[PDB]
Amino acid sequence: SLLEFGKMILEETGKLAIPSYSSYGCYCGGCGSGTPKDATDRCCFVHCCCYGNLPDCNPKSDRYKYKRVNGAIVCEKGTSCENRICECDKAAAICFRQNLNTYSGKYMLYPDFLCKGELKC
Repeated sequence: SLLEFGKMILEETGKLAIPSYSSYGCYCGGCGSGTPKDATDRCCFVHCCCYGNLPDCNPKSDRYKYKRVNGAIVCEKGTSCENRICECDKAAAICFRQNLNTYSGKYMLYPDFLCKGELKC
């Protein structure tokens, strides 16, 4: 669920999802189109695509279980959808962490009209 995803993000980056990633670039929190602005925005694009591979799952509301094996994120066994949603979220959280060094405030609250493009999953 997006509540867990938010908690996973906070644990990984030290940043609150809802400021930091809910209105970043063209794909973070409310994604539609254009070319990802930077690495962090690309993490969100791939994340939107990952959810897209799961048409009959409900990522925003289905809760999965995960544990931290001192540092590592380990998705615990649930339904097929829960397992796959968890892997999508885990990847996004790791991607965010790997690209914290280029996170840029100038991309927060990025205007829709500047998202011009076509990028297929």
